[PDB]
Amino acid sequence: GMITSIARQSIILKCLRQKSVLVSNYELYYTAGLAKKCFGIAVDADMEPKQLLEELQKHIDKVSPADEQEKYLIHLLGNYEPDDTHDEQTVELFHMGETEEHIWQVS
Repeated sequence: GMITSIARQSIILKCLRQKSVLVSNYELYYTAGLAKKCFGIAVDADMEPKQLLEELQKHIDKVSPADEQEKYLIHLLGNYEPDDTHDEQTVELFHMGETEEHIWQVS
């Protein structure tokens, strides 16, 4: 039921507006993917939610963002308490983030 387009658009709008925080694991996995792409942090779709966040948090604060949207990714990843959701859609969202071909462009 449209979880993938919703999560992508939500994260793009948050980074463009520089408002709000992560509110779901669907958003977390997409955001994690973008961090892999933009910052090269060694995360993968198969990591569990807290594991994924721990790996990102070991390095996100040392990253030098290229623009305001990447700077907002650091804000998103430093302020979230994940639930146990790690389904087929969280995995696809991670892959969508890491391979993002239209970064910061809403549909």
